[PDB]
Amino acid sequence: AIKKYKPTSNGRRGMTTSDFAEITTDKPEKSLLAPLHKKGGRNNQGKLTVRHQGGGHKRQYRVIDFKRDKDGIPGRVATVEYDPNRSANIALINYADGEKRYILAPKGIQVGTEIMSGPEADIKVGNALPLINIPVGTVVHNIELKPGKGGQLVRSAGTSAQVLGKEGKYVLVRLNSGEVRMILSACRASIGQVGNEQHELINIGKAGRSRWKGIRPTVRGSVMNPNDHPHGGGEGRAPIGRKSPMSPWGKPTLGFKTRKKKNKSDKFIVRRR
Amino acid sequence: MKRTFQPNNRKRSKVHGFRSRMSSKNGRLVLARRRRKGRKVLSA
Amino acid sequence: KDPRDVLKRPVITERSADLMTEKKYTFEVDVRANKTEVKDAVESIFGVKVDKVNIMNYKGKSKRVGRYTGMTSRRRKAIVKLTADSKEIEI
RNA sequence: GAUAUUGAAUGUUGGUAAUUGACCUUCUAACCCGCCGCCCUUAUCGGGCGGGGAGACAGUGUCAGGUGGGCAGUUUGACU
RNA sequence: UGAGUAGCGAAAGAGGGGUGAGAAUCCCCUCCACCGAAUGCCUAAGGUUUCCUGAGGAAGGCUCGUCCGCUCAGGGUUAGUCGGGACCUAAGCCGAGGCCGAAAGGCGUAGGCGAUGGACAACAGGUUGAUAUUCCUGUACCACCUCCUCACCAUUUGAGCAAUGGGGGGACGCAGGAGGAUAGGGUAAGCGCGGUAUUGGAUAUCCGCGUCCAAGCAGUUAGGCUGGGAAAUAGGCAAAUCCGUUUCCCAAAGGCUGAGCUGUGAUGGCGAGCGCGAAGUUCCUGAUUCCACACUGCCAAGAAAAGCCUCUAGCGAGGUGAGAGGUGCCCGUACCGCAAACCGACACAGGUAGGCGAGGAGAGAAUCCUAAGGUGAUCGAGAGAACUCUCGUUAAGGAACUCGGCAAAAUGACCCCGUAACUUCGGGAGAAGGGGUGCUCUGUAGGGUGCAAGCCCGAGAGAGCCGCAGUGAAUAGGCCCAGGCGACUGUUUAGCAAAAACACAGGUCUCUGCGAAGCCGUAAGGCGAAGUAUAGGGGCUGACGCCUGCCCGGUG
RNA sequence: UCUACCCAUGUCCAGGGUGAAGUUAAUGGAGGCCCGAACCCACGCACGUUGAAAAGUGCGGGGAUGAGGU
Ligand SMILES: [K+]
Ligand SMILES: [K+]
Ligand SMILES: [K+]
Ligand SMILES: [K+]
Ligand SMILES: [K+]
Ligand SMILES: [K+]
Ligand SMILES: [K+]
Ligand SMILES: [Mg+2]
Ligand SMILES: [Mg+2]
Ligand SMILES: [Mg+2]
Ligand SMILES: [Mg+2]
Ligand SMILES: [Mg+2]
Ligand SMILES: [Mg+2]
Ligand SMILES: [Mg+2]
Ligand SMILES: [Mg+2]
Ligand SMILES: [Mg+2]
Ligand SMILES: [Mg+2]
Ligand SMILES: [Mg+2]
Ligand SMILES: [Mg+2]
Ligand SMILES: [Mg+2]
Ligand SMILES: [Mg+2]
Ligand SMILES: [Mg+2]
Ligand SMILES: [Mg+2]
Ligand SMILES: [Mg+2]
Ligand SMILES: [Mg+2]
Ligand SMILES: [Mg+2]
Ligand SMILES: [Mg+2]
Ligand SMILES: [Mg+2]
Ligand SMILES: [Mg+2]
Ligand SMILES: [Mg+2]
Ligand SMILES: [Mg+2]
Ligand SMILES: [Mg+2]
Ligand SMILES: [Mg+2]
Ligand SMILES: [Mg+2]
Ligand SMILES: [Mg+2]
Ligand SMILES: [Mg+2]
Ligand SMILES: [Mg+2]
Ligand SMILES: [Mg+2]
Ligand SMILES: [Mg+2]
Ligand SMILES: [Mg+2]
Ligand SMILES: [Mg+2]
Ligand SMILES: [Mg+2]
Ligand SMILES: [Mg+2]
Ligand SMILES: [Mg+2]
Ligand SMILES: [Mg+2]
Ligand SMILES: [Mg+2]
Ligand SMILES: [Mg+2]
Ligand SMILES: [Mg+2]
Ligand SMILES: [Mg+2]
Ligand SMILES: [Mg+2]
Ligand SMILES: [Mg+2]
Ligand SMILES: [Mg+2]
Repeated sequence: AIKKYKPTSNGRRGMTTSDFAEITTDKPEKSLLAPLHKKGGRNNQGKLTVRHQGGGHKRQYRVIDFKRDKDGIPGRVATVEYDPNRSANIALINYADGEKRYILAPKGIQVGTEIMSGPEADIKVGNALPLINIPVGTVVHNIELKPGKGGQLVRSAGTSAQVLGKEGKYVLVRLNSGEVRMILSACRASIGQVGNEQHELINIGKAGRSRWKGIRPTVRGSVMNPNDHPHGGGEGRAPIGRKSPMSPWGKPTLGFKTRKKKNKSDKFIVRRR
Repeated sequence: MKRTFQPNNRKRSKVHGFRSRMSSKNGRLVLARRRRKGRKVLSA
Repeated sequence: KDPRDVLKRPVITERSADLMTEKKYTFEVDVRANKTEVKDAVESIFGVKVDKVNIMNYKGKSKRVGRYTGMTSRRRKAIVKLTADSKEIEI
């Protein structure tokens, strides 16, 4: 549920939060953590290549099992946990052999739920099968693009995709965006919608809360100078004053499609979003 | 008022020192020029 | 190395004279010499029993004779305490 | 877009006397893989080997057209 | 030349004595004054001998100079334990092969380097002109070694050692509150030592000063977390008697840790005071420190690696434990360090991380005056004009001033009463507006601490007293009505603009199916993201509320 | 070595007030919350303008648990 704060100050006015009712423990699994330093949107040259990224809270990386490749061994859901590195919650799985792993927490998973990977697994929320084994109409998440690589698509909080049909070697899947696409049938997908569906409703409330999440301010092009941005300059406020709205680097940025026109995956994409 | 020169021997040596100069072609040209001019001090 | 390369010369000061009453002998030593080498050198040369060697480095002093500035040599000074039951060194 | 890297088949439709074109589909063996396993090897680099995916496409070279204040060099008269 | 002109850089000195060729300026003494959450003490960076002693007075010192951070001599820095290295890793940097690139080179794997972090054994007192967890005294601890001593275990299921491997651990945020404790404080009581005053009074509930103590070792403790045992085991690159998991069996124990306290250390040391040396207890108060990120709460979800422990894999004829004897390197250590020694060209009203930071009254690190301790400021002497500056006061009037109440004045603390429009129901609000506030006696009610005397804290009254005035000084909101703009806290033109500009939460459009788009780079390699459409980039708008019409010809 | 932003790792912030959620009027202790030192800033005025200072000083001023300072 979304908790709404009372307006005890102007900062707090309209601010909302997760109640974190799903989260069953505060402490992560020490063995599945890795270090994760901030980059500030700087690349290997030390240069800022993405704007508006920097600062925010320190975070440890939780190693998530996107592959879901322990076929046959049953796994008990031990915890549902906050992960700072992603919108979804994660679930610690205790496998019967004593291996521990994190997965993405699906909607309506519970502590003590048994889960199973592989072609022989049941079609139940938390399980992970090859798409050849998943029946048509099944809501899935954490979809592989290449066999064995790990789930890449449909991982964010509340997101879901649907298996539409099997074309032998490929399976049709409606992705979360609404795009319909051929996925190799050997690729795995996890059963269910991703949990933490309310995430999108959160009203961040104040500037400082965006800063905690590592988002530095966006300055509009219109209030820069001509040497900085195509929209810069003009005496007083100015309209766009150009044929198209423009990016900082002088490309059209409203409607202009940027997917590469010769793309190898074009054949796999059946219906665009 | 905080002025521009804030001395620090580590930073002096790391930025301007002999090993820094020797670590690049252009730094080696600095040393070659200063030797050619006949400087007492080649580097920090 | 030779023992007599380690010990350069005795320090003859009021301080060093006061130390000799306490059975401590001050030497200028080779700048590279560690205090174990100094201990071994004193025992070899003088035939005494060393309790401990304390050692210190002195920087070169800036100096002038007219216009020409320059530095004195850096020095390594060893204060060699002999044991209670030991022969004294003859300076 | 042409052409090189660039191969093999099956169709179909040109043009010359059975060869050579054009295009469609298929193939695998070049090429590619920011996919998996194994080894070099204590290695999220690289390379090798074996799967898988893709495939004569892509990528890259040469040539060509379009777009292109993103950037560059400049011009923007004189009388008064 | 200007000109013997401007200036001589925030500040309290006065006299006596001394030295000397010479003294406002150097030394000594006395009293006075200044700082005292510092102008004290410690210690970074930085400086590099400026430190100490003796001698000096050309220059430097805004004057002088016998003096000095200056000149000349000579001297001074002592470590197994402090800080750094012979330990560990972060960001980043370097980078065998490697990838990429006209050349130069760029990138990057293994592997390293790299503290601002992790780890890690010594304390108290004394001493020099100048060093001191470094020297000395006393009492310790850590690692390693074996000519030795003693005990115990064992020579192929055979002690023991044990990985560069596995596992555990290390290992982490922010806020809040309550405990426990200790520094520190009060001198309350007791104790000790000294004093009894000549200015009216006082063996007085009189005056002054002092009133302790380490690491280590042994014991103990507020407590803190932790559930443990036994089998079996698709996992932990091999193996595991370890870890993980499961199932049974007990729910108090066991672990792991603990500030501090007590004994000892100490037949010692320190100690008012006069080399000698008294008392050296208790009570009260009490942290911003420690127990301890322990607990509780919260979302923004809070390094790594080693030391350490354990496990096997290995290694093994001698081991293990205790004693005794022994070994323990290099670098720094002077001095300045809110400053005349560093950064500002200066002996410059500026800047300079961190630790400690006492008392009275106090909520306090505010404020004023003081303590410990430090200091009197590097031109002076007069005169007391204009004018300028910084202050204080001002008849009557009270914004008439002025672009504008600019400046100044006023308000100011605590307690009690009372408090509007409007509102997003939080606010507005310390709204506004009133009243009280000292001292004495009753003398407290009550509370904390203690076994109790006692010691702190302490309303609310009643009756009195004094002044022009009682938060009698210093320090402590002026307030209200209405309107434009921007919702808000933030941000900005270092050095003429702080704003209505930027940002912002929210809104919307758009791109982006992941080798994503976008971006940096010739490329390799990267950022995006160890993210995956509830995500990421770009444009515009800018809380919230009500809303956001018409036009697709032109341009995109 | 100034400054802009970022990265890793430390550290600093006297005191007082208000009283969100939650819990059972009390309890609780939220906040780019309030008042206010240190610290950071630089709104007004004066002075300074061959300065004590190539941006300061004095008296007032803003922030002061945060989008914080260092
Ligand atoms: K808000
Ligand atoms: K903006
Ligand atoms: K403009
Ligand atoms: K003060
Ligand atoms: K002198
Ligand atoms: K020293
Ligand atoms: K602005
Ligand atoms: Mg952005
Ligand atoms: Mg502008
Ligand atoms: Mg432009
Ligand atoms: Mg424009
Ligand atoms: Mg206009
Ligand atoms: Mg030493
Ligand atoms: Mg142009
Ligand atoms: Mg030209
Ligand atoms: Mg003309
Ligand atoms: Mg004309
Ligand atoms: Mg005259
Ligand atoms: Mg004149
Ligand atoms: Mg005159
Ligand atoms: Mg004058
Ligand atoms: Mg002066
Ligand atoms: Mg005073
Ligand atoms: Mg001196
Ligand atoms: Mg003079
Ligand atoms: Mg150390
Ligand atoms: Mg490199
Ligand atoms: Mg090489
Ligand atoms: Mg360090
Ligand atoms: Mg230590
Ligand atoms: Mg000293
Ligand atoms: Mg010292
Ligand atoms: Mg100064
Ligand atoms: Mg008090
Ligand atoms: Mg005080
Ligand atoms: Mg008047
Ligand atoms: Mg009057
Ligand atoms: Mg008027
Ligand atoms: Mg007028
Ligand atoms: Mg005013
Ligand atoms: Mg504003
Ligand atoms: Mg300005
Ligand atoms: Mg201004
Ligand atoms: Mg690329
Ligand atoms: Mg990446
Ligand atoms: Mg706008
Ligand atoms: Mg419109
Ligand atoms: Mg049209
Ligand atoms: Mg605030
Ligand atoms: Mg400061
Ligand atoms: Mg500023
Ligand atoms: Mg304030």
